Amino acid sequence: AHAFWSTQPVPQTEDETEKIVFAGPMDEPKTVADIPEEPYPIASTFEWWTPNMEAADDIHAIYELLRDNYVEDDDSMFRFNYSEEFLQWALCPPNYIPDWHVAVRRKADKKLLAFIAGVPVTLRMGTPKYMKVKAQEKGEGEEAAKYDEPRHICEINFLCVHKQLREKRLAPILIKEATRRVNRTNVWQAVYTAGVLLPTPYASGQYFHRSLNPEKLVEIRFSGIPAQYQKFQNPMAMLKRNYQLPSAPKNSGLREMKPSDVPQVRRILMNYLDSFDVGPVFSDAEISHYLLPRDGVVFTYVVENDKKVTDFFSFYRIPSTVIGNSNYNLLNAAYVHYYAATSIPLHQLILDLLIVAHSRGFDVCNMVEILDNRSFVEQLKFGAGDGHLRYYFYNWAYPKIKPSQVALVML
Ligand SMILES: CCCCCCCCCCCCCC(=O)SCCNC(=O)CCNC(=O)[C@H](O)C(C)(C)COP(=O)(O)OP(=O)(O)OC[C@H]1O[C@@H](n2cnc3c(N)ncnc32)[C@H](O)[C@@H]1OP(=O)(O)O
Ligand SMILES: CN(CCC#N)c1nc(N(C)C2CCNCC2)nc2ccsc12
Ligand SMILES: CN(CCC#N)c1nc(N(C)C2CCNCC2)nc2ccsc12
Ligand SMILES: [Mg+2]
Repeated sequence: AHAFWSTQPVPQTEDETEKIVFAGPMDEPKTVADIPEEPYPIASTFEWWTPNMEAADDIHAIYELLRDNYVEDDDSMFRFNYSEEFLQWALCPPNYIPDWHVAVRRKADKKLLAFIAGVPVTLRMGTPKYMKVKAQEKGEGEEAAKYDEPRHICEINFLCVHKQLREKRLAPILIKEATRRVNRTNVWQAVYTAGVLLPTPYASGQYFHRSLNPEKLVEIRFSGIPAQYQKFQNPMAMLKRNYQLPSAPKNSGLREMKPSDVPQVRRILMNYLDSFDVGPVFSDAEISHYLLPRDGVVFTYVVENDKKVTDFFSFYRIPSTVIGNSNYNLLNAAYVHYYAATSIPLHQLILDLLIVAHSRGFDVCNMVEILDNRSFVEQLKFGAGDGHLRYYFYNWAYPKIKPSQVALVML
């Protein structure tokens, strides 16, 4: 059933995943010295290429591959259009490894054919709370705690093969080469997400969407109008009214995050993330990189009253090409990022996220049901979509957890 995934150190079935009781590695211990020093073999008409993702022109070359060949829906209505600025932000965080950015080009004329990218992340990925309780009940606490320390691993994203090269077994070669380059730096686990079901997720959540510009969403067929709206004289007017928002934020003291806020935002974020079974650990440098505002890319606001930062939220921008429509070229989506609330309820904090995103010309707000995202769905008028995000580890046995026990946002 899976000619490639059956050869890899991942759980092979749900059932297998149902026997997993402690976090830990799948494969035998290996050293850097055991890992091939030469690149994985590839056909003579192709070559490996390491783009420099801080150099405008190489970022542009990767941006065009993804614009034309990255994820699209099944009806081919929308395709992601991650911006050049977003790609530099996502793939060059503090201490990134340039060698983990891996491309294939056609050797004759250098046509870009494929990409995959890894970045470092410091992840809490030890045995989850409900399984540590089982371990206590059995006298097995030492084995359950073995891998509690946060681990320096690889986050994989942006796997893409050109549409003309589909179904030729190029993605397995990309994945093996990326695994070799990560292993040559003495890293042995990765985390990744996909919409598709592969062997075997440790967590799965539905996507949720909150309409900000419902007339455009309906025009482009992102949205339909629920059937009940047909009992009105003016279904579209009633839909627009339903999703109307304030024109300015409601929380006293909301403002954009600035560099001086980094230590307090780090403290309140890390205290909050600690409560989830799987979640990242960020240094000051990483808080600065992932949360300070960046035009067109990431938007972050703190609540400061009386000179103290008590809450914050962030969102990022991923546009999509609207493939078929004649009225619109782009869908402008805002995605819920990290947040923390200590002074107000989360619904009250996230309402201001929707207000700011709407004021800035976003069409929809998207999120997965990770973190405490379920706690504001109904009041803030999010609805579940048809999509899911499934969370996977490479070379890590892990019990199944609920998506509300995941605190890692994946771009
Ligand atoms: C320690 C360090 C470890 C580092 C590595 C950790 C692992 C990272 C793993 C990657 C995490 C990526 C996270 C993201 O970026 S998820 C986003 C993935 N990108 C897209 O969806 C963009 C549009 N599609 C494409 O570009 C191609 O269809 C891709 C490249 C997806 C497959 O190309 P193609 O369609 O031309 O097929 P093939 O003949 O070459 O290969 C077929 C094999 O590929 C398996 N396949 C299909 N889709 C995925 C998928 N999303 N993740 C993993 N495997 C996938 C499939 O089951 C089959 O294996 P098996 O069923 O036969 O066994
Ligand atoms: C590239 N974009 C646009 C993302 C946004 N905003 C996609 N949008 C949707 N949708 C907008 C769904 C939302 C729920 N209803 C059906 C369309 N589904 C998929 C599935 C694979 S990619 C993709
Ligand atoms: C249904 N999927 C998963 C597709 C894949 N892989 C979606 N993914 C994202 N993303 C931005 C993903 C893209 C892949 N990396 C993680 C985020 N946005 C939306 C918006 C509506 S549906 C949807
Ligand atoms: Mg292929």
